[PDB]
Amino acid sequence: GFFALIPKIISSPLFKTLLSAVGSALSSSGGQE
Repeated sequence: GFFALIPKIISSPLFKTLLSAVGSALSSSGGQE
């Protein structure tokens, strides 16, 4: 952390990974295609 949004400011250098993770957990997993 840092002050308040530091964990969100890295949305690009951090969330897109959780998103790539979800894109694989929702597009790959969940759907199972």
